Amino acid sequence: NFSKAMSVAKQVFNSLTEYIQGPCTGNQQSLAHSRLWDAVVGFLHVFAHMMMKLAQDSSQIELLKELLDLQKDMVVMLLSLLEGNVVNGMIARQMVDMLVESSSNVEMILK
Repeated sequence: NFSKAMSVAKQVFNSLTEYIQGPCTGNQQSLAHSRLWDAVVGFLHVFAHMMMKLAQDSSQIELLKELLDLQKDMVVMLLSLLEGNVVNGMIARQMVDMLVESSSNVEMILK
């Protein structure tokens, strides 16, 4: 039943991307001040474990593809928050701090 959740999850992220795509400073700052970082931490944890689990099973190829496209749409949303970013920026620092907390989960997609 993960297909239904991921399909909706792509639309949420894609809609979020359009909010901040176009150097929309207000939406970039407001989302930074919100609790979006905590949502990504859970998703990265879900992405990390399901990446290895579904890879091991040969019957999960279709679901594994559905997992990747959702994951790519997340980083586009992250890259959309760094449009027009400055050094030591508030949005940039919060993104780095979120990266440190999920470092265990972050350093498993790369492998």
